[PDB]
Amino acid sequence: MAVGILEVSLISGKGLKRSDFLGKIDPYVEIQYKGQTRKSSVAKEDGGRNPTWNDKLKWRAEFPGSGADYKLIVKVMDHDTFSSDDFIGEATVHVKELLEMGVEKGTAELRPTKYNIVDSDLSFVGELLIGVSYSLLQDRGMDGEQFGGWKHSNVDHHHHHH
Repeated sequence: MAVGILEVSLISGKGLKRSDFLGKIDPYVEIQYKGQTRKSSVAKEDGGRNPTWNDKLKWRAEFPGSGADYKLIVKVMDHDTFSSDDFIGEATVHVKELLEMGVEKGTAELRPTKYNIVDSDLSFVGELLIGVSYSLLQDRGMDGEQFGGWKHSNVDHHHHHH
């Protein structure tokens, strides 16, 4: 139950899905000097080659609705013996617990844990960076700086017999 703007880091991301022609035009950075700004749309299929400080993404968030207990979303990760180190990521999945905890003190931030983002049974998760926190605000600024990147591919196996 919190209404504010969300923050995302433009680290990396894999686009398992397609769209109406995906080239070097769709994936645009948020750069402007007038008044309004635009956030980079979905990933253009494996675009982690780019940095993270390149730019940030913001979106409007509103109170999801009192849940009153229920909904764990904390028991859907991997490697749980005491305290895992490696982390996978987080995708568009039931996680209002983060934005809802924001209104508590005015701001919220995901806890230090490897959330769920692997193809299993949640919401068709994929690949994303961890750190997307939520805070109470509505002053969508602009910021950003000119930049770009590129990509090709990356595949290989390990077979020395039949």
